[PDB]
Amino acid sequence: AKGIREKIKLVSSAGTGHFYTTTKNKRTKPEKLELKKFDPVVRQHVIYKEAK
Amino acid sequence: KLHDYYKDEVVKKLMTEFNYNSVMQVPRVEKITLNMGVGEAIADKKLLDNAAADLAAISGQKPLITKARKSVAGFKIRQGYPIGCKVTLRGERMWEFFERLITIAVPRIRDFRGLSAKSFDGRGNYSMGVREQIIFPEIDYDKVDRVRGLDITITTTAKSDEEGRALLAAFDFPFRK
Amino acid sequence: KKSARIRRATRARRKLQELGATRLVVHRTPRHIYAQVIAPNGSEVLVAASTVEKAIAEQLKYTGNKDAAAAVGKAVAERALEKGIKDVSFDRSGFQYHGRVQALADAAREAGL
Amino acid sequence: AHKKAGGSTRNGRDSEAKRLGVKRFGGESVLAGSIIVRQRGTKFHAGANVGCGRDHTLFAKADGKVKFEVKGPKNRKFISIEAE
RNA sequence: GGCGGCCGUAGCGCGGUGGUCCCACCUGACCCCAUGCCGAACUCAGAAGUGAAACGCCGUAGCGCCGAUGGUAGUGUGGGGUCUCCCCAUGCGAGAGUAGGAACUGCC
RNA sequence: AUCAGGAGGUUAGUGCAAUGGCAUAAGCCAGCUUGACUGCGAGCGUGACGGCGCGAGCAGGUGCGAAAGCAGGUCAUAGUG
Repeated sequence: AKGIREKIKLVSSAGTGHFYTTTKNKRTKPEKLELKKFDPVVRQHVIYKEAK
Repeated sequence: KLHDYYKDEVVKKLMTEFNYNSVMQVPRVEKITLNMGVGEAIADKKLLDNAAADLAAISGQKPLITKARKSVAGFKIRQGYPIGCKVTLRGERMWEFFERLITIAVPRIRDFRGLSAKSFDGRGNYSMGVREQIIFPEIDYDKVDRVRGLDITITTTAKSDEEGRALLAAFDFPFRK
Repeated sequence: KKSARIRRATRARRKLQELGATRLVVHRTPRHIYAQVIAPNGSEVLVAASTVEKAIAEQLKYTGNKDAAAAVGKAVAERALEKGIKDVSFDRSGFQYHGRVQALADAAREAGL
Repeated sequence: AHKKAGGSTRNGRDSEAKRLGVKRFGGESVLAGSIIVRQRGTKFHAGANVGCGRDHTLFAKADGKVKFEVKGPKNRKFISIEAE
């Protein structure tokens, strides 16, 4: 579970969208660099950022 | 110039009196590998500078530094060490450096012999043997520190000792018996 | 099934055979450029024209350039429309982009294919 | 790490395959029959496997691959009812 | 060599013979265009030199694969005996052995 | 150790047990890039029974591609309540 491991669960953040998105991230760099473009149930092509 | 007649003229003549076969196989194109004299040992961090800074005047382009395949064996070898530094390419360049190399500057050294020993025995890759002090028509007489002496190789796909070296003595002299 | 010799050279195309149409092969020689409208089941050539035949009209310059590749495309296609074929796929086995094959295709469309 | 004990194949349970789509009746372009996964090519009735031969028939439908290298994985050429 | 037809016995090895029509090898890289390091690839140009890789023909069947003439074991299916086991009726028939095939066809 | 030549369908390799598949490759090297998208249906598991999975469409729209097309995670079958 939670602690000191590779995989880490964090939700995205389209911004105005209703969030929702599951994407883990191991410790091997890069660190601060979520992902990129995603299409949450809302307006087309909205910002991303799985980081939180 | 004096490089075309070879391979259209003096390739059939040397394949008629002592051959009796087809027109090819003797001798093609394909790049010619030009190696470097082991840089290791000599000195420390440098010399790699007075290298690629002399092997960039006789020909074009610069040498590329490449390491080996990361795989330790039964020898003192660490992961991530620059060994080799080889770069060989062609097209139509390796033709002129077989003219201005063996015509002038030689004879014109300071104590050249003339008689060479049987280099190769059962292959093609001849061999050589040169000294550190050389006089070239493409090198300055007073401004170059530390003389460099590099060998000279030639790759061939021959089958017999003879039927060979009968094309070397067709331009690159001398060679007494 | 195993990959046939033709499949190993990927010169052929099975995806264009699932439709049931014709092809537009573009052969190129360092001297001349050829084009054909072959139909499945062997080498059935309906119409074809060579750059050397372009001289019959009034070609003066060399026949191994791009402008000559476009001239042949218009000829092969013009004869094709006279045959009764409308659609056709481009089949250039082994070649680069923007080359003479693209000029041949662009010429084929200019005629009506 | 490796694998040892000079042995052959590896076993488990019972096969999970069927005989869906005898074919002589209607059939939407989909996997006709089931055995092993991942395979394409056949777009109609193309039952052809080494042996006394094979078949299928009647049903006008664009595409319709097989299961894989099994009951005629080979891809024959078209076939519909008789007059769709 | 060009131009058709049929359109998987043409896998893979091996021998003889011929063409300066055709075709690659070959030769040359000025330029279009292109190689992470190399016009080798890629693309362009000319024809000095061969047929050596091709190709046209034609001779061996090794080995693979596809057909054919000869035959016993093996094997269904249903009654008989017999300690087990074997037998009969009826539908077929291993491997070994003898041969077949190394393209076909029209026109310039 | 590496480099040059020859033989070599492939016994290598392909994350993981085993079989199966593959070489001008689904393997290696390099570069580039990143479809693990949203919505909703039809079908598949003798003989009815859920979650889950998979094969195959449609509607709109992300990524890559010239395009067909390919994704509903890792070639398929264990890694779950």
